[PDB]
Amino acid sequence: XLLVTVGLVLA
Amino acid sequence: MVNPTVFFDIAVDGEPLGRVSFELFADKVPKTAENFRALSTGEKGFGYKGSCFHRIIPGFMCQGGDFTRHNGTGGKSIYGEKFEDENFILKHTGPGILSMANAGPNTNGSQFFICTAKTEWLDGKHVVFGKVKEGMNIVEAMERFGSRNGKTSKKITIADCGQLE
Repeated sequence: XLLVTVGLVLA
Repeated sequence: MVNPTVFFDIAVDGEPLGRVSFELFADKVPKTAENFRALSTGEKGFGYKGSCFHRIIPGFMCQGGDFTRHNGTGGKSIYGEKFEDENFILKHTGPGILSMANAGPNTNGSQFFICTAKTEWLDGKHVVFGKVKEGMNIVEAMERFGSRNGKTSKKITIADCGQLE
């Protein structure tokens, strides 16, 4: 999807 | 009091692209703005110079700030490894917003992203602390090397950075 994470980047 | 302006000089596989400068909203989010400002001058002995934009998704954002692992898993703040969400007064209203990446509530480190579109779904979850002041055309140029999954086709790096004002 459209997230901005640090560690587990999701869809 | 005037908000600080900091700059990044961007290179693409070692070739200079140009300069992007940012205004940091220290008047609204003092702690978050300070963290980004000190990592741009490298004054604590570590920072953004030489690090890369590891994830660029065209029409969404350019993400960077991992100066420890260089791969999207690291970086740290000037306050320790992580710090709290200072406030969510500002929203992700359009191209040029500077915001913090994280892994949930109160996990801010050094990783950040520059929005190339309005991303209202991140409002209340990611702390907005600056905006592109000059050089939005260099951010647009950077998007050409990204992909739907985020991998870049060229190495995009912060060749130099610092504070202007």
